Amino acid sequence: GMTEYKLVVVGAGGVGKSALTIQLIQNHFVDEYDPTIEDSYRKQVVIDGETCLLDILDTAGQEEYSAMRDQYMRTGEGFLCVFAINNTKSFEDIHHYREQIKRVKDSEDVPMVLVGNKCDLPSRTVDTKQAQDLARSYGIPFIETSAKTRQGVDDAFYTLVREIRKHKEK
Ligand SMILES: Nc1nc2c(ncn2[C@@H]2O[C@H](COP(=O)(O)OP(=O)(O)O)[C@@H](O)[C@H]2O)c(=O)[nH]1
Ligand SMILES: [Mg+2]
Repeated sequence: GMTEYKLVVVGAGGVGKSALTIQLIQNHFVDEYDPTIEDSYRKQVVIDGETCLLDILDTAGQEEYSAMRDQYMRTGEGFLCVFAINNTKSFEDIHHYREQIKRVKDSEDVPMVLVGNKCDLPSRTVDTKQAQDLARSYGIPFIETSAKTRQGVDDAFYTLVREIRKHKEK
């Protein structure tokens, strides 16, 4: 039968992890969602003719115990690494997320997609070239998104599934 995949959405507080996840799951933009809530959601989709069940963890940062962070990174099969295009610190944080996930999984080959969110807002500080160069250095896709307009949202999640499939079918 069909397969379930564990996706994990990571990134600095305020980049739009919850807004992106809720758009995919519930098809609306949520303006105020408590930044300290971490929850998971299921969604069945068909990608490349094959039916999937996505189990998506919307992370929120520090855990009661760091061992719990390590556990969700170990069971996670692919990671949406989200920054906001108007927040340079959130982009620099991607370096740390890439390192930490590889470190916890003790692996050099971890499915990931780099997501630059909030493209509909003014005063961008992270240029597309910067992000394209970084994703290229990791060997992963880069997608620009807006949780408000839905630009790129489905693309980002479905591309991550394709990356998971490529890793498993190696
Ligand atoms: N304009 C705009 N605002 C966004 C976008 N994504 C998130 N936000 C806003 O950014 C703030 C933080 O988003 P949230 O989903 O809570 O970020 P999280 O802490 O990563 O889960 C909220 O006020 C959201 O409405 C976007 O693509 N465009
Ligand atoms: Mg959140």
